[PDB]
Amino acid sequence: NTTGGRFVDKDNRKYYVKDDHKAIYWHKIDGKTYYFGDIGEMVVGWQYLEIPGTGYRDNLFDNQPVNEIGLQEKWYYFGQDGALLEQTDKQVLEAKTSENTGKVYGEQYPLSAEKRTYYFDNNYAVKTGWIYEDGNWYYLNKLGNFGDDSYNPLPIGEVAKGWTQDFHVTIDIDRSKPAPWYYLDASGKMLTDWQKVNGKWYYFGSSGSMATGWKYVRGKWYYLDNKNGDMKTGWQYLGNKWYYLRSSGAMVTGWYQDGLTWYYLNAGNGDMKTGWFQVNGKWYYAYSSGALAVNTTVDGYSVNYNGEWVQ
Ligand SMILES: C[N+](C)(C)CCO
Ligand SMILES: C[N+](C)(C)CCO
Ligand SMILES: C[N+](C)(C)CCO
Ligand SMILES: C[N+](C)(C)CCO
Ligand SMILES: C[N+](C)(C)CCO
Ligand SMILES: C[N+](C)(C)CCO
Repeated sequence: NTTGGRFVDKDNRKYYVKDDHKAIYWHKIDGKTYYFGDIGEMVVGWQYLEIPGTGYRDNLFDNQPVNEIGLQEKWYYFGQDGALLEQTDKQVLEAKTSENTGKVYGEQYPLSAEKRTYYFDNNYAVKTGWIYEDGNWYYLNKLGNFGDDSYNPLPIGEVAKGWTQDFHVTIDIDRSKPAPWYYLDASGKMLTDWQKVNGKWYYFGSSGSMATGWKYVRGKWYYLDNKNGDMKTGWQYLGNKWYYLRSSGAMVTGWYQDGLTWYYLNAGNGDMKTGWFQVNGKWYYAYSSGALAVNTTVDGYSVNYNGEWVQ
């Protein structure tokens, strides 16, 4: 807690001077918190700053050495008086834009008439990640917009919409950890179970993560694209074996007739069978294409209209 000082207005800026030295970075002054930057100019409004509390950026004055430290940056909101908004739940505030962030006391900037509901963590920074609100899950952006060299932290903390990947993020993305896919609706609601997006079907389960590969959902087997997740139908060559999935996407087992041709999908895994196989005591022969032989001979041996072997 900083004491023995005084706020001073000068040069269309504001400072906190004690013993004739300017205050810098974070300071607790009389039950309130302020951030005076690198040269002492008090900040107002939306600010993207290193997290306070470590002491490496706290209770410092312009006459002391500033230490090298690797601290994560986060969004904070200060009032027009310079006092930090110590909110830990939610609050409606002016939207974060390209022209109301990083301003100092004295600097006049347009007030965004657009107001948004921002959420805060227990340390007064804008919350990121998942949040539950009225029986639904929303995702607040963990990362800004990336570029070849450009990074815009402005979207951090905003309600995500559409296809969104959830990364493990501290200061940078952790590419060693998984990053599932989610879809937030036109109001940010996380989608669950089966959903049709852009004409194709996707399964999000009960947790919301997009499914990939084979998935057993309510007694049926489905195949979601191994990478893009969209549901497959019809004949599919997966794992060097053949499978037929209905228009509903449900895998087919047993006998199936495509037009006039008969195929047999193995009972267990539904893989198409070839060559000689036996169903309920009787024998059948299926060509390389999986098509069943009917009313013909196979190596001299005869099969009737049902494909059954007739001694
Ligand atoms: C992703 N949710 C927040 C919906 C559940 C935690 O896995
Ligand atoms: C649906 N995904 C976003 C997972 C892939 C399409 O780009
Ligand atoms: C399971 N789906 C919703 C994808 C199809 C139902 O016919
Ligand atoms: C996932 N299936 C069971 C459908 C095939 C693998 O055995
Ligand atoms: C079973 N195949 C997919 C090989 C042919 C039927 O279209
Ligand atoms: C074996 N088939 C399915 C082709 C006919 C049974 O009656």
